[PDB]
Amino acid sequence: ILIEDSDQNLKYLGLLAMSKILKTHPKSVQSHKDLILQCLDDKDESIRLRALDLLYGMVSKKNLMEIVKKLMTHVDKAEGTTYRDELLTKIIDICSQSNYQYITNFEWYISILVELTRLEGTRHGHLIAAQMLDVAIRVKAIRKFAVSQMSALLDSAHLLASSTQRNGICEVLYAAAWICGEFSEHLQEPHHTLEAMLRPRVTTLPGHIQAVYVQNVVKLYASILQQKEQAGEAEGAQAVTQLMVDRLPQFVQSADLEVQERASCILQLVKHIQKLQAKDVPVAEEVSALFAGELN
Amino acid sequence: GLFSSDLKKNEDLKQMLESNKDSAKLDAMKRIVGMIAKGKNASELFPAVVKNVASKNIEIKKLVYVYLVRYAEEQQDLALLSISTFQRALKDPNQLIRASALRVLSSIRVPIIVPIMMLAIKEASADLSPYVRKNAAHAIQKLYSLDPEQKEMLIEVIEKLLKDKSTLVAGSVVMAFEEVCPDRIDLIHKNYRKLCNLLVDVEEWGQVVIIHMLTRYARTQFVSPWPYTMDPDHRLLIRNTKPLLQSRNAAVVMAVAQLYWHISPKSEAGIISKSLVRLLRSNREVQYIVLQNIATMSIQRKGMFEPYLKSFYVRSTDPTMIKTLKLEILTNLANEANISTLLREFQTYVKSQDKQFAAATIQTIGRCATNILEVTDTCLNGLVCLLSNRDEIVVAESVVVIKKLLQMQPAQHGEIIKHMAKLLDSITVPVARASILWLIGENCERVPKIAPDVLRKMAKSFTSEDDLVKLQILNLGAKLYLTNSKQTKLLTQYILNLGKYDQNYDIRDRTRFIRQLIVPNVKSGALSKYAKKIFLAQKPAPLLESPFKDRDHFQLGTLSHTLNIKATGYLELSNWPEVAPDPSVRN
Amino acid sequence: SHAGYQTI
Amino acid sequence: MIHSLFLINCSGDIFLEKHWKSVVSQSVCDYFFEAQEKAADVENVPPVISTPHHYLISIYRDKLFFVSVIQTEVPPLFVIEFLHRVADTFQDYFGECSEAAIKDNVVIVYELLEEMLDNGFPLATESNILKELIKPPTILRSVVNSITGSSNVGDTLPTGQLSNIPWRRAGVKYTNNEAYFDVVEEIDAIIDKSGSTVFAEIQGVIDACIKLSGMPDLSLSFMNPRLLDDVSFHPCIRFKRWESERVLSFIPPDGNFRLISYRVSSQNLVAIPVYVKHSISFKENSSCGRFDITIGPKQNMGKTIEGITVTVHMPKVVLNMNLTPTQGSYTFDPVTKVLTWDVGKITPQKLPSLKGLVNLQSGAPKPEENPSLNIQFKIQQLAISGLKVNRLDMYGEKYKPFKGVKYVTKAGKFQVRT
Amino acid sequence: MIKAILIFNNHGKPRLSKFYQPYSEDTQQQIIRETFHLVSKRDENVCNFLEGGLLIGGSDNKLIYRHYATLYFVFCVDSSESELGILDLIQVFVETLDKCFENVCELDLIFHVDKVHNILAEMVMGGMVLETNMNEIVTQIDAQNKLEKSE
Repeated sequence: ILIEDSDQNLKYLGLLAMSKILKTHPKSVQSHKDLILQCLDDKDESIRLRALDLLYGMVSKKNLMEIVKKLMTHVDKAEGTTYRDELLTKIIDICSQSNYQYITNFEWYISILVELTRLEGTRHGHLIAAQMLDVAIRVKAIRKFAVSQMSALLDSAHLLASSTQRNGICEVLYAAAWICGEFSEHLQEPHHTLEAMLRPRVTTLPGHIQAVYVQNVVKLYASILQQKEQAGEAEGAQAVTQLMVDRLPQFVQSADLEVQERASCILQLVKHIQKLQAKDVPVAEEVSALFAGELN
Repeated sequence: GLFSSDLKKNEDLKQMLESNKDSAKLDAMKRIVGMIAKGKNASELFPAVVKNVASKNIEIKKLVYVYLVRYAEEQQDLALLSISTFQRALKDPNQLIRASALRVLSSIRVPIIVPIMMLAIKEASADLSPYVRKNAAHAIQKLYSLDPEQKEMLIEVIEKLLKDKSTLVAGSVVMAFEEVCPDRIDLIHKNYRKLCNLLVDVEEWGQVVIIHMLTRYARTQFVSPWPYTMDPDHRLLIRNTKPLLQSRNAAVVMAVAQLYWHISPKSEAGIISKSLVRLLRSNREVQYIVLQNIATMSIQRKGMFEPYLKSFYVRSTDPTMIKTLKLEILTNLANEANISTLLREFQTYVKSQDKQFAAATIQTIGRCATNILEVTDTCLNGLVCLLSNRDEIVVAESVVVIKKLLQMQPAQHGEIIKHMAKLLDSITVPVARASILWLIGENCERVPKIAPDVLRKMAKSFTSEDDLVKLQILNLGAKLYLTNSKQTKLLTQYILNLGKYDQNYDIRDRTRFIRQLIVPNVKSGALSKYAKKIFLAQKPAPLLESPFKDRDHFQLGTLSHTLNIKATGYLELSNWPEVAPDPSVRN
Repeated sequence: SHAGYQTI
Repeated sequence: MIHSLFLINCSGDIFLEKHWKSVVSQSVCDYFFEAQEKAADVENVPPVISTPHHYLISIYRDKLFFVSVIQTEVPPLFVIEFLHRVADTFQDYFGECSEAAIKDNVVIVYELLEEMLDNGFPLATESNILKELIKPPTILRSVVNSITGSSNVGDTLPTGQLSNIPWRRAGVKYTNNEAYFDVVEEIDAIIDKSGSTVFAEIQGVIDACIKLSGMPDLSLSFMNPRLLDDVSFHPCIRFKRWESERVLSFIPPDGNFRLISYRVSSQNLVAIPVYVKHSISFKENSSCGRFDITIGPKQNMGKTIEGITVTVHMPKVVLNMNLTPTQGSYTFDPVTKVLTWDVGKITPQKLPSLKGLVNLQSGAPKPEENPSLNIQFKIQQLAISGLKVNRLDMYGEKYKPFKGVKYVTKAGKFQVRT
Repeated sequence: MIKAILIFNNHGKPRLSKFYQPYSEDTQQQIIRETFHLVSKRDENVCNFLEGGLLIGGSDNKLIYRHYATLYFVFCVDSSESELGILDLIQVFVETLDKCFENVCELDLIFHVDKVHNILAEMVMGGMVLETNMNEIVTQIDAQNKLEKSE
């Protein structure tokens, strides 16, 4: 009754009382899920924060899905960079509590994280990247779908690069790139991923993004050279070698120090690979051994 | 209205509006306008206000016009009521009242009133009252903003407008053209000469938009002057705008500057720089945009700002961004003929209280040293002396610039790296620590006797170091292994084990790459045998190019290159034609 | 008001 | 172009809300607030700030922030000058632009903003036409309105708007026919620790307060035109005649008016009026030091220097500071480490100076430099540029107005290194 | 209970200040500026129930505020109190102000702050709400006024 009233003061007071109740008898508090969801449409930010706390205390296996969907709709219709950041942090905490305890449909959760990546200007994009990495590494089963979605993200990098701020949208590229490189075996169309990573737009990315890019790109080159030599496509190996030849000199002039160091050693490695393949050496095994040493 | 409940105040306002007394009407309307001003929701009071939309008391008229303009888009049905009063006002013998009625009738965003508005613009089209004509041009833009589907009719009426000889309508009509149909280069062809001739008479803001529109179509009709004989129409454009350069409206100044920059031949454009620099005397806000645009220019034509070098020196009262942009311009303008004074002023600048300014200045010194090789030795001397400073940020930025300079010149300077190693015990900033580690790696064979000491110190500090510092430690460990494994293999294995359990998976991938590459193994093939070439490869020097090199495709003076983003609604600027089209269309 | 002004 | 204008105080509160095209959510001001927070001072606000669906172009002036909103591509100079002009007009109608001045006169300022900007487009920009479309808020006009029901809003389009000289209303008469001219010059200068001339220039501008009746054609000419270069010219002047005859023949408008501005060529040495002796001690990690400054006239052209003020932004090492002024006023705010001394006037019998001890922070190392010295000064009846008028003829009228001119030199951005 | 009552404009200038817990002068003005910062920046849709300040001796207390036009009405009270009840007491106090000053305004807080203080005293002393019958308190205020007029 008090929440249904228009006086925001007693509204917040009753919400605090309901929070105290939820600490011992949420079994009845759950009945007010729709009401507390509706409470998010008020104007008092502390009231929304209290409602988010009530939702967090209310989540179980049976209700996470629709609660997450409603929070999705709200944060879509929400305004305010700080308020949106608070909403994103809250939903991440809610879904992550007890090692994603209430999540059985992790592909749906990955889809949620994918649509969350579209939250422009979020200051916790690094947290989004961390969630991506955690889910993809831990959930072995859905890794193929994860790789496909993160490849789509790497394709959308041309738009995602409009904001290269620290811990911002760009860290989505970090997570997607690392997962795609380390689970390259699920690549349906790999050379598109190569060329997209070979797009000159990467020169405008933050240095750490460029570093993970070049590292998993040479991992991709190892995988592609392995596929070419196993199939026997020597000419495809030559084409890939020229592709490595004509792209690294772009990267060696990057402003980031470590990025240009690793680009330079990669370029000299590519020169050695060309020299070896000229006399027909299956160098793909040795190159792939540089990455197969770790899986987790 | 008094100190009471807001609801009761709104019903009281209902009473004052409803009263036949004039003064009560004025008081209520003033209170309602004030409520609009503070963002209070007055939408509940629309029906009470709308009744007075025909009052004969003129200030009440203006206030109710304000209210209708404010709240029309919410109460669609209620807002319909004022349209008849507007219709009648459109026929009044007083033309100023007609202009006011036209403004409001355009302004109402009720989708039902589309046809009557269309009729209204068509009727105002030839009102024979030029003030009504200017308001008609604005109303045309209004209608296009409200109804896209009337574009052909709006184009027709605007084509009607352009032929007007009245000086006080041309600018607004051109504004309307830009707003509705930017690509109709066909229409203005006949009007070019009269627009150019009357440019000097048009009002200043209309002048600004007119200058930009002239720029846009000129850069498609005319062919790059930079034997070539200038088209007399092109000469007409240049010479007609030439007088404007001394105008007091700085926007007009920038408009004519842009016109000359993208139109006037390079052997004549040098004049615009004097006006561009005198713009700097104006307010600081104008300084931001003008200075940024001057910087954009500077990375092509170094001569155009050469004679005015001193005018850009940094002055302590300037804000941070003013100092930054001024420093970038001063960077671009440098050459051998003046580098001594410039370095002296840089040296004074370095000691500034604005630490960010000091860092930027140090970066500028590095860039200019890379530009003019004949001064690099003194640059290194001064920069190394700057290491003597006690500030952490200062010494760190000097670290970065020193490493860049060594990248430029890998000569015999092991004394520098020894000094850097001694500084390591004091250096805190992650990038600087990783930097001096990398520098040690690049010349470890020149000082092998200290390398294991720093190596073991960093191995002890590894878990607390930065991920960039950790990656540099990994590279140092790889190089030191490949050089002196017999002394360093235990520490290298320690670092490898440390990285093996590091949470950073990028660090883990680098660690596994390094371990597989340098550690002999079962598959230690040819590539592993090239590791000594791999980690000791010679690397090219960095290119410290100005960020303004990327503003060439954005037009100077538009919002886009100020934001370095293709701002919405911007129009891409055409390359010069191979051959000019039929000159007759300009006749 | 006229005070302080040099004649011209 | 311009969609709406938000008038926001340095406090962080939003006072005057306006809209011209569509209701822009007030949430858009949150981005301005965040950008202000990131910067180190109110003065450090960008003029171009990007948001997901709006652009904000800002002006800073007189402790008030003017943020507008744009959704299409518009030349930044256009918006920045329109905003500076609304600020200028606020100054003209209310002495100055302050949150008090705004909030005390909400209705008139909203009417003004409505008249000036139409659908984001310029409608009325000239001062005199705006003076007649809406009257200034004169208290006698207010009581007259209350008495007779008279209005502050006009009902006839002023004839000057349709005249070939849109900058002045026609048919203006005054019994006291007179006109004043003001040539003000500023000495931009940088002075090193050695007292040498780093870079200096003179910025000169002509102001004209005109109280002529009728349709006069005033002519302004100078004894030494060759000293004038890169001269600015208001629309009121006939540029062709200046290029040919080197004469300022024009029709000035009513009221206060800035006529032309100019700079002095670097070919002639700028006469620096004031010199300084200066000394400050900073012993490393010492709790106290000494300060010594002595203001001196170097080239006064035989004229007195008055209205002198010296401001220094002391470094963080300074805690307090023990000095005695030879004149004027000594003020020091320890919170902002700002050293302000009112010098006032210089007497040749004794040169004013300021000296004493500085109460520094114990254990704090000496700053790497001494903060530079800025000094304000004014000279009356003297133009350092040596510009002089030739004549002031009038044509088209029959009266002989009171004619006079002044020459006042006020210090420009005069900063002294140390 | 009630620690202090502060009435101030939108620029922080005081309009009525009464303290009940001991505090030095400088502490009082510091608390005043603290409350001005903690309240005046709040939006009109922000809950009136704010936590207490630190200079008052602990954030456990509460700052109950209501504002209108340019006037802010804050009552510094401790933790164990009825924020809603405090708000009702504020409302009835304003109604009493209306009853006694015939539509009280800022001008009364400026020139008649003595009688406003008298009304507040008849309302509350030393953190103790004396009266909640508004008719009864206005009867007392009129009785004191009659005594003053008589002699």
